[PDB]
Amino acid sequence: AGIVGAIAQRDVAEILLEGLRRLEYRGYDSAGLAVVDAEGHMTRLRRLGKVQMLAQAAEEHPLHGGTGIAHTRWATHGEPSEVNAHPHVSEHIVVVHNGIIENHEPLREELKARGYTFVSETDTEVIAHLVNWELKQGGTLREAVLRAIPQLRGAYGTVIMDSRHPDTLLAARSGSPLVIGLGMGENFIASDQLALLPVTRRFIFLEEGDIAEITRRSVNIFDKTGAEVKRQDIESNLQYDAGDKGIYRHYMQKEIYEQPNAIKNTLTGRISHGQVDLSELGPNADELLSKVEHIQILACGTSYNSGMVSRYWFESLAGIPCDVEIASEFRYRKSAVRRNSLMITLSQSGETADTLAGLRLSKELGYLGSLAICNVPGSSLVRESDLALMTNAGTEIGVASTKAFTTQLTVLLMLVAKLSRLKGLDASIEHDIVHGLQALPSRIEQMLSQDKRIEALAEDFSDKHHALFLGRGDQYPIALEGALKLKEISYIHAEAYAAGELKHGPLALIDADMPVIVVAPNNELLEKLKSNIEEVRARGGQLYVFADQDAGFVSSDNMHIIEMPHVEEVIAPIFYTVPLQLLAYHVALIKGTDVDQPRNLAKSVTVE
Amino acid sequence: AGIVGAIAQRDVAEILLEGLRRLEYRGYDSAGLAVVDAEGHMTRLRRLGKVQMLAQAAEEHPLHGGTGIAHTRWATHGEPSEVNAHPHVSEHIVVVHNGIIENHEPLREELKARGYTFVSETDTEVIAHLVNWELKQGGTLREAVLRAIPQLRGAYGTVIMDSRHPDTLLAARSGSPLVIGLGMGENFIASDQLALLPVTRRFIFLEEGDIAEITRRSVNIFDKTGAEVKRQDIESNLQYDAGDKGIYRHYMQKEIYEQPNAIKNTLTGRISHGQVDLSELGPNADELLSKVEHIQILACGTSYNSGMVSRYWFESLAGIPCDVEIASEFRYRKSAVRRNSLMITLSQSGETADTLAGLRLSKELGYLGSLAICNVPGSSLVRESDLALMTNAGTEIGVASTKAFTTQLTVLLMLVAKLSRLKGLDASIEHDIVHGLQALPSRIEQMLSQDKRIEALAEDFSDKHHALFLGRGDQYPIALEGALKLKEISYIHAEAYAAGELKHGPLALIDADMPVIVVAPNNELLEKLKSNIEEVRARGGQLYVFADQDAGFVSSDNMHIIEMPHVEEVIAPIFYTVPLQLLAYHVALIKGTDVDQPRNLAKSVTVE
Amino acid sequence: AGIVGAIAQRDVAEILLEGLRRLEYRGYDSAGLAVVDAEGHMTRLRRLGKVQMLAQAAEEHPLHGGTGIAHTRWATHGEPSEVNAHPHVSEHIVVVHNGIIENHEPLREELKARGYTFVSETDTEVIAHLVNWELKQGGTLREAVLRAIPQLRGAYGTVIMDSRHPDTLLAARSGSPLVIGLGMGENFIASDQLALLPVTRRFIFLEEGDIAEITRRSVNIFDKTGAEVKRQDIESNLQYDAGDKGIYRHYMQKEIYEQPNAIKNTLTGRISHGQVDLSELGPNADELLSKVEHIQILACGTSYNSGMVSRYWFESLAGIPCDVEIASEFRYRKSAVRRNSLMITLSQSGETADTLAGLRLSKELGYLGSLAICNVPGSSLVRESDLALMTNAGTEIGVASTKAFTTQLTVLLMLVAKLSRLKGLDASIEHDIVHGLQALPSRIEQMLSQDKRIEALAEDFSDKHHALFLGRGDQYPIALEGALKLKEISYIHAEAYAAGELKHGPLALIDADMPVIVVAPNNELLEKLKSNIEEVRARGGQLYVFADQDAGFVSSDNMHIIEMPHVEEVIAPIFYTVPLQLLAYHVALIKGTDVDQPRNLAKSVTVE
Ligand SMILES: O=C[C@H](O)[C@@H](O)[C@H](O)[C@H](O)COP(=O)(O)O
Ligand SMILES: O=C[C@H](O)[C@@H](O)[C@H](O)[C@H](O)COP(=O)(O)O
Ligand SMILES: O=C[C@H](O)[C@@H](O)[C@H](O)[C@H](O)COP(=O)(O)O
Ligand SMILES: O=P(O)(O)OC[C@H]1O[C@H](O)[C@H](O)[C@@H](O)[C@@H]1O
Ligand SMILES: O=P(O)(O)OC[C@H]1O[C@H](O)[C@H](O)[C@@H](O)[C@@H]1O
Ligand SMILES: O=P(O)(O)OC[C@H]1O[C@H](O)[C@H](O)[C@@H](O)[C@@H]1O
Ligand SMILES: N[C@@H](CCC(=O)O)C(=O)O
Ligand SMILES: N[C@@H](CCC(=O)O)C(=O)O
Ligand SMILES: N[C@@H](CCC(=O)O)C(=O)O
Repeated sequence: AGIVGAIAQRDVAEILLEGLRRLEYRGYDSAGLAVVDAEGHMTRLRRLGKVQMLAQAAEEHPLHGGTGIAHTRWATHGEPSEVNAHPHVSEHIVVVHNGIIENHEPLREELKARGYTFVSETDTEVIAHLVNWELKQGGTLREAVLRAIPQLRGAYGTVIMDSRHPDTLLAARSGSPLVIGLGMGENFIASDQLALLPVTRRFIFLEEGDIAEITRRSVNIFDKTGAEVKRQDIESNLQYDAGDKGIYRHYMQKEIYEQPNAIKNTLTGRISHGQVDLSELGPNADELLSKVEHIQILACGTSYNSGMVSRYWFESLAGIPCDVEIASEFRYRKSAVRRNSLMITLSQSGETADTLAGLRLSKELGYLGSLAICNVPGSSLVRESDLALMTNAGTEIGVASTKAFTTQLTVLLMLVAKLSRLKGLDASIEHDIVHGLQALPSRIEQMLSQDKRIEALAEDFSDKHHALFLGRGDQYPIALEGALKLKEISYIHAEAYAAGELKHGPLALIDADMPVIVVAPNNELLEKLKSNIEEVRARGGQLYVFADQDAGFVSSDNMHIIEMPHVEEVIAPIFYTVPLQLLAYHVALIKGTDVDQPRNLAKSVTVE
Repeated sequence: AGIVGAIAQRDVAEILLEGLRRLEYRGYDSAGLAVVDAEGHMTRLRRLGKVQMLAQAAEEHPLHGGTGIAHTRWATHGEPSEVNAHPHVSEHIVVVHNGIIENHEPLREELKARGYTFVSETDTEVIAHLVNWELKQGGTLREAVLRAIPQLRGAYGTVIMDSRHPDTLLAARSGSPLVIGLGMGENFIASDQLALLPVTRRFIFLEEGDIAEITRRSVNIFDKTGAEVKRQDIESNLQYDAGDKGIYRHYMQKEIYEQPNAIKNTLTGRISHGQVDLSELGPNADELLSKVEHIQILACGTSYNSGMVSRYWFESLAGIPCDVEIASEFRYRKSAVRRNSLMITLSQSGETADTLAGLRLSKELGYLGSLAICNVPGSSLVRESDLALMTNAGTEIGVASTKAFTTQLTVLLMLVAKLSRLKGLDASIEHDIVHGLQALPSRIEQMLSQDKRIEALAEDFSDKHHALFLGRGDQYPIALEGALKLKEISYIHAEAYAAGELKHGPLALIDADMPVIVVAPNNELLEKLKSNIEEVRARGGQLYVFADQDAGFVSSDNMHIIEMPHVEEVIAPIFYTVPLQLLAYHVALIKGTDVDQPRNLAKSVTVE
Repeated sequence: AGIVGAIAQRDVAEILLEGLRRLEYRGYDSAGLAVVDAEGHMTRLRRLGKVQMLAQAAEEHPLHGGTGIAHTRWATHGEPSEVNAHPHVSEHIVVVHNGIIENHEPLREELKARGYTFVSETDTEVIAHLVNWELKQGGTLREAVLRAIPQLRGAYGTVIMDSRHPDTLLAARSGSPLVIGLGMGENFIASDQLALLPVTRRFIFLEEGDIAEITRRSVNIFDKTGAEVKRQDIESNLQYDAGDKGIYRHYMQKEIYEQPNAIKNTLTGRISHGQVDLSELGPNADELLSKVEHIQILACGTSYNSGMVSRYWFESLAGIPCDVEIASEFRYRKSAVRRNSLMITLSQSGETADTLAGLRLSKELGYLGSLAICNVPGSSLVRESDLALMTNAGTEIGVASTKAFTTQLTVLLMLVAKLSRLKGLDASIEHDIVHGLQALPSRIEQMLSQDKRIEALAEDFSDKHHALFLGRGDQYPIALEGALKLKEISYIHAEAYAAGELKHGPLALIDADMPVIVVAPNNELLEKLKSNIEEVRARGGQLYVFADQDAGFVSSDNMHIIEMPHVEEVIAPIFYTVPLQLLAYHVALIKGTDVDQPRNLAKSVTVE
């Protein structure tokens, strides 16, 4: 379940154990480690149970040495026991293993008929004995492993050492992940980079098939053949940019105006022959998804707002039950899991602590599985989910989310077709969805071209300290987002409310210092809201209405129609986000606030 | 439940009984009284059941004496029984008591060790034995009482007499009301002046912490230190001919303060044999309920807030899926009904147009059936639902709802047991809920007893135009309701947020004109939030924390701990509603806003 | 200039050298390191020139040992030479130091008299002997250090080890940054976190006045009184590889903190043998400059402010007439040129239209010639002038100028020696100037170390809409620039005035909404201003005073002294600029305004 390896000048056992602690979120039923001093004395220590047991034993009888491998196990072959736990040995050959060697018994009898005593049930032990064999005939660890790897079928990863030669480790990625961590005169490796953070941030991710020879001072990478490939050491990931601001003053402004392009990119590879094509999920996929009867979405901030929009879509268009929840609230409560529930997480950054906690928790609760909708490749939410859909918006530098939100919405709309319930309705539905998606980039462009009007409109808000945003249905979460945006970058106390709840409280607040915005109401809703604002005429209440030019609404003295171009219904919520983004942007511009880095806010909330 | 005491020249039994009769609106399961003659002969009579039984018993066997005390009991510790009814005795010490001694176990032990025999199951008996013990070492009843008080935890509201010295009563106002009634050559005391109207109209209201020593011809009041305190004696005009708000300035005030009795009425006939009893729903329905797999709740405003708490309850305590939605949102969208779904509506008035439309719409979407939780008999939601549970709160006249909310909560919590889907126990869950509910009224009185404190706190808010209310889990909808209340009757732009989401937007708004309130956080949460408010120290950000005194939280200069009495966790959400109602009320008083009829709001919104 | 320290199981020499490598971007002229093995054998290497030389020298040595310290030097006291490099020793005491011990002569004489031999010209060496002396009396290294710190006056970030006991390091911060890196069973320290990145991301920043005792496994921090103080370790969730802001939140912030190094770059190659070396100007430079009888300076904005400082310098220290004028005023009027007049333009960008026009016009007016002080090579102003001096501050991205201003001041101060006319009567003028210039970089760092206090002070201006900045003589243009900065990035209406003119008008304006700031006044001036603010106590007039702590100024209730460390008089105006820059920056942070791109301002005004 977890692998860790170190080759250093200092004692590495403490580091190995700490690595395993940090791998506890996965696995596991047993654990163990094996280290080696300079004289070649290998000390091995294994327990059935928690890592804490192993650390306990390790404490009162310390392991000394600068070379070592450690492992946490989730048994697949052989009952959980100290006997079957890793590392496994073949005399001087020591091995840790993740995944499965599929052809175990063939090779095990092959080697058994060669003098090898299999003391365990695991498929792993075969690895050890085989490496032993191949080393029997000259060469050293590398050549040998290079021969042995092809003789193992299966998705797996393994780290291998010879205690007669502590200066080298060998690794093999063949269906299960491994990453190397670069230290100073020492080097590490693990099944996930989470394990190496205490000790390094320089990583070399192995490619599928790669084989690595690691020393204190060197790291050589090859493939199945043995031909020295080179791999680069990433760290991040979220670089900026300059520069890439182009004709725009601010990262956030740029990110607003690139939304058509970002959406095009989100659509790329996912539309064909007038249908939604999510085949990128896998050959299976279309079959895990078929079993889903309920959707649970978890997110924070703006991502929560996108989830909130998607609920309306899933329930009305696809006919699937869908719940959306603040991740903080999910992780801290005992919940009731619905039958056949898909867990979806929404996250720009993929690192938000609350949302990650929610996903991990979901794993113990009996969810069908998880899908991450995310904007940053190789992030934690992505690595830890069963399925992932990247938004492809490009890096987003402004602290307030803009393109990340509209691309999230795009992907969520794409899921609707691929998850319908509710068949027969039906092709009319996926049809309308795809037509809308095809229209979307241009509709956004239309909307961006209203910027001068929105920029003029912002003068009505730049001296305000309160605002109320109203919305109904698939537009309520758009009002939420518009309010959040005004909070974020202009510091105005803007609050969103469901349109039908105005009379139940907020109406008592409305006056000249608290403008009311409604997002895309139909005529019936508007009549109701006009009547409401008439109730507070004597205090100078103003209604602002972003609405379809086709609707024919007529401005009055206390109600200002801000007409917009027509849109396909199915994408209207995405469309109507843009003006609210532009409004917040232009208010901030007038006030002179720090748009890209608003006070007290962070791009990503990753620590607790 | 009800206390009456008397000290006169004439016989007082008839007066004490008439007092009890006049206190009957406070739910009770039993009653008793004790009187002493000039010679020191003490007579006590106690009966299970109605005051009528007690009076009748007293008639065959007339009680002589000018000194006496009297009590109706609402059982919290020890079943209703003659054995457990008050007054309780420790030889010459005779005591009546309202409320809950938090440390009765340890005290009962220490007193048993000193040789006292406990004949009842009540916490109350420890008071009598403890006073008897402190009196052992000589002194005045007063000094003994003063010694006893510090060793007591919780609400020890009490009236005490020593049958050897019938010339004095001792009273301690702790946890519920006590009013002194001044006669001519006689004095009286009761938990409400209604009890005393037959004999006087001059009253002195006792405050939390006051201790009174009373004789026929004098009244001396002091705190636990001994220091005299002055309290003014007001004369009562009126009788109760006013459209009675009685002693209260506003209907909303009355309705906040009658919450204990309202709740008692909500429980009538619904607890039997230590279990929840909803047999009123009929045998036919207890069957339907076994079939429910999912709960759906529709409501508007404050009713929506109570539904929102219940979500957390049903999911964690009953392990059933529960969803809660604004009625207008549900009616105007096409939804996906869950398998075997119960439709629940919450509504004070039963006529709210959105909620009613929601019920009607649901009639054709395939729910198992509908249940209405309501406060108005005969109303639309009650007639059109399959089942109905009335809150029995009495009429609510204030436009903002208070007792309707807490009675709604009381019903919802009772529904938990009868809709349980967990296994094992489940049994202890229903026991905890039942004990919680039996304690709830006393708990509310303890909160009401904090009103002066809350009234001082209101000064920090009276001139604000913004506020942010935070809560996590089952306290988050309590923050919703707190904020709504401040909006409603004080016109302050108060907004509620999930505690976990503060860093995701609202933190950017916080400064001196926008105080932050947290409802009932644990230490981990308080730490996160404390760090947050540190982030906006430079802008004069203030954090106000309502929390359990037992938590041992400590104030700093920008974080203010408003400690509260300890309460059972299952009813903490109800309990913590009260200080938020009191806050809004007192802010409104300072500003002089129209509490009972806030601008632009209506009792119910019955028109489309 | 740079400090690194390590205490580990493994050898730390390579780690030390790599740290220094990562500190190299900071101006240095030499480097050294010293490491101690477990047997207490101490190996020390020092070399003149780049870190590369040090690393080579290390190539020959088996530098074993787990404890050590290392340093890059920027000489202030004693020529750059291997003899003068750090670490400096006193037998078993080994010491690295950033900053300036200015009571170094008293201490060196006292220690010489006590039997110590000073083998170097540095101020640093007295620390090594002093600690040595203090350990001679006994106690632990920590106690000796506590006794020694108080005897030091000035700036010191120092790390200190005893080769006889290599398991402990001591560090003290006062006027120069230190930060601790926490590892796995090893610990580290550095003057700059960038040096610790290869081995850890967990830091504890030492604050002003702190003293730390570091072992492999412990960190204990405390103040000069031995009183343990606590600091929070925090994971560094920073992306160091993200873009050009490096570790900073804002370009302007980075440009403020970069000021010491920018200044070192301005000084590079312009001090030779204790004298200003402007030979870069050409062989026949002194030829033109000798003829100059009068200086005319033209500039806009902040550049005009530096010019304005220089006027005082030129006239008082070089005794040449100097005139400074807003460029647009000069270009549009018919002026009367002085005889043998040198035309100097100051400009960060070299492209400002008014300034450029000024120069061009001067071409036809009979000036001896033109000198351009500029920060961008190849700019119009540089190309079109006879002589040019570049400030070498590196690119400046912030719209408001910071390092451009202080580097300009540095160049202008160097011109003073090369343009002298006091005969004299001189010699010591140039010596003083060169001394101040040598100290400048660490003096600026000393100011930066006061940032926490300036941050705190900012709360006092965060909500103000007016301010008045006062200065006299060479501090008056500093007030000009402080006031400009506050206008620029916080949008507060701040205005500077000559101190002596306060009573001639602005005094009428003063009240609580308009704080008064004085920069670096002497006692006589201070008393005048104190009386002035008295006149307006009744309207809430506050006087904030930035002054030398050596002056012994005492705060009243409406006069607030903000003490600053002593500095060389001749560079006092550059010194006092920093706190006004930091003030404006922190006010903008609190208000959340666009620091890097303030509303309506441009980096340079190039169009007519
Ligand atoms: O008013 C506070 C309550 O005590 C509340 O905190 C609840 O009892 C626990 O938080 C349990 O939550 P879960 O059982 O859902 O985890
Ligand atoms: O943004 C506006 C949309 O057009 C929105 O109004 C939605 O498409 C309809 O409300 C349909 O939803 P239902 O099918 O659930 O009624
Ligand atoms: O009040 C305005 C004056 O007319 C003033 O503008 C001045 O007389 C001219 O501008 C000429 O000045 P110069 O001769 O210096 O260009
Ligand atoms: O979407 P995530 O990366 O999970 O972050 C959720 C939220 O985090 C922070 O608050 C950002 O400032 C927001 O803009 C974002 O919406
Ligand atoms: O509870 P209901 O009768 O369904 O009414 C819902 C809401 O309507 C109005 O706004 C009242 O002022 C509220 O106090 C109430 O909560
Ligand atoms: O120094 P210069 O390039 O000639 O520019 C003069 C002024 O121009 C602009 O106003 C910049 O914002 C200033 O910071 C600068 O001082
Ligand atoms: N199949 C191997 C490895 C399991 C794992 O990857 O944890 C075993 O059971 O030992
Ligand atoms: N707790 C006490 C008092 C009850 C009451 O306040 O009525 C009892 O159970 O007897
Ligand atoms: N003043 C000391 C230290 C200089 C520095 O901070 O680099 C010296 O001249 O060596």
